[PDB]
Amino acid sequence: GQKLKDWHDKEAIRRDAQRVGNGEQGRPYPMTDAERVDQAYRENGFNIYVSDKISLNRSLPDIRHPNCNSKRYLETLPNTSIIIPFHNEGWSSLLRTVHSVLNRSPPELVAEIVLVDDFSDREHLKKPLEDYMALFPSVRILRTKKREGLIRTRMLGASVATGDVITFLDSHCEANVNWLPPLLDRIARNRKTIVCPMIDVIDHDDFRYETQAGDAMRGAFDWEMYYKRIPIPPELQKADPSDPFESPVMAGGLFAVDRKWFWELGGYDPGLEIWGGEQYEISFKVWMCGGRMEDIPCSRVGHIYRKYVPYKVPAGVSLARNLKRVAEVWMDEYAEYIYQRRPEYRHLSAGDVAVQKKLRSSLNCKSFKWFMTKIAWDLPKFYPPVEPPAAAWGEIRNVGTGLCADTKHGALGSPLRLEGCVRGRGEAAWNNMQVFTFTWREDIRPGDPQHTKKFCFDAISHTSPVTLYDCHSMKGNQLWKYRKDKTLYHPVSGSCMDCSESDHRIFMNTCNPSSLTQQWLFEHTNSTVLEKFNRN
Ligand SMILES: *[C@@H]1O[C@H](CO)[C@@H](O[C@@H]2O[C@H](CO)[C@@H](O)[C@H](O)[C@H]2NC(C)=O)[C@H](O)[C@H]1NC(C)=O
Ligand SMILES: O=c1ccn([C@@H]2O[C@H](COP(=O)(O)OP(=O)(O)O)[C@@H](O)[C@H]2O)c(=O)[nH]1
Ligand SMILES: CC(=O)N[C@@H]1[C@@H](O)[C@@H](O)[C@@H](CO)O[C@H]1O
Ligand SMILES: *[C@@H]1O[C@H](CO)[C@@H](O)[C@H](O)[C@H]1NC(C)=O
Ligand SMILES: *[C@@H]1O[C@H](CO)[C@@H](O)[C@H](O)[C@H]1NC(C)=O
Ligand SMILES: [Mn+2]
Repeated sequence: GQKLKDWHDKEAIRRDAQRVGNGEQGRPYPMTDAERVDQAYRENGFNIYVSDKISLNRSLPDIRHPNCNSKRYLETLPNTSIIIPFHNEGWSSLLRTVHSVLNRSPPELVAEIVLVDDFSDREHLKKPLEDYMALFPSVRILRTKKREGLIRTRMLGASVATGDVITFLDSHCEANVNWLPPLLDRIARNRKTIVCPMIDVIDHDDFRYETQAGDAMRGAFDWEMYYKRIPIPPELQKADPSDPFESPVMAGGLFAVDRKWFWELGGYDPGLEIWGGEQYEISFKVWMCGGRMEDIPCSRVGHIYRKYVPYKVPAGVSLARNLKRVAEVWMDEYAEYIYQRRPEYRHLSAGDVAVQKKLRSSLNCKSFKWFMTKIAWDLPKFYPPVEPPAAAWGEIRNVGTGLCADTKHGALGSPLRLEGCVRGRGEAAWNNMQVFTFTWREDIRPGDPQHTKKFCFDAISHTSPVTLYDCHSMKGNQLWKYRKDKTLYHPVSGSCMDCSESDHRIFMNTCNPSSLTQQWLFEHTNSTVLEKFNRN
């Protein structure tokens, strides 16, 4: 008995496609001064004024892969308990999340929808929410007795679920067309596989719906434990780009997992606080202890990434203590790589992690070395546990004008001006930043090679100036080369770096070896590194 089935509710797709109105089809909302106010963000970190003006049943673009519409899945699948943790979430944003589930999910595959109130103090989340959800049979509200935080809140929900697999979602998401079956099917085939849908963006301003940059990518992180996304290496890339693909680390709130398998792993470290950490612990657990983690390209859910965090966090809580707890129990020797960047994580009491450590042994999991080597082998490529030395660092002095490269500390995107060399002898009042580093990544960022900033030398046109745009280990507009001719050749622009003898900014122009306004000289260097990525 393994009969397939097409779960595409076509009629729906049609009626949703013929829907009209603001925000419809995922388009940006017609902003007006009335919605641009600073008070429209104060409660959620995202524009609640706009959300209120958008339909709780709005329609979304089907930005799936062309193949996804043609897939079919097991006629019979295990039911799921969709669990949603919330804390002072906005009325319209939360309602929309649920509607999207009640309308885009096959009722039969939905055992129950449990909203879990994490001690919210907002009035609309009390009686009104109750009366509103009462009209919806499958929906159920379960509150906590005190502020637990997202981890414990998700645990409470998971401890009451009755469905075959547990699905977690944030309280400000919008599931797209036919998302649930592809997550359930995959688990029906492999009970120990955790599945994560493609997480799309919902603009915290105009609410347009759209895929994140680079779309389908692999999860990972830097050594300060900030979640990161990196390209799927070619050797791992699947034949059919719409098929499930392994991922090292999950994003965090959007994922499904078999209920038994979940608890078999011990769920989350109850010691984790309000936010952050549970995504790494759960991620290392599935892998190191026999399971697997996969992204289902055919399954997409929108999520509103906050502009800032509104809720308050209890005193005596630190993201650090969480990470440290995870670092001790699963990362082994690699934890030391976290401390080298953040020393305070050494003499920082990570509470009692004895119980968890005991869970790790009772599971017979592999070492963290195994994880990094077989599952996350590409992460060290962009985030090496130890970074290669730099090529050149210090002050960039232009031979032509004799002046030094400077920056009025305009990290938002200010041009790369040119001022008189300070050398650290100048008055620290003229906001002078004449220190730079040609990092191993082949990019140029401000600051000492030990304390660089996440801003790189970004240059578009082979004539445009040079700005400081957010970096990214993707040799493009931030790819530079320092040649024997003392120039900063920009291959992606075919031009070189040139300044103005009329005391202005710096701009791109035709390369000219025998010149001066394009000849620069760093203070310190390591030819051994320069001699590297200089050849084709
Ligand atoms: C928006 O969504 C709500 C809830 O999903 C829709 O109301 C439900 O409609 C279904 C359709 O058969 C009924 O089974 C439910 O009983 C309805 N719920 C309630 C409590 O009335 C609502 O009709 C949708 N509105 C739009 C714009 O289509
Ligand atoms: O103390 C908290 C903080 C957050 N949340 C909820 O947990 C989910 C994930 O948190 P959040 O969205 O703030 O994290 P983010 O996606 O921004 O990283 C959301 O549904 C929140 O409402 C919670 O229940 N308790
Ligand atoms: C969109 C998404 O997955 N957000 C998650 C959030 O829900 C939470 O799990 C956090 C760790 O506390 O990590 C984030 O990446
Ligand atoms: C399906 O969902 C129901 C309702 O939560 C649950 O009782 C049952 O154990 C699940 N599994 C079956 C029998 O399909
Ligand atoms: C780059 O120069 C540094 C000196 O600062 C040296 O330690 C390093 O070995 C050189 N690059 C390599 C790894 O060959
Ligand atoms: Mn969220």
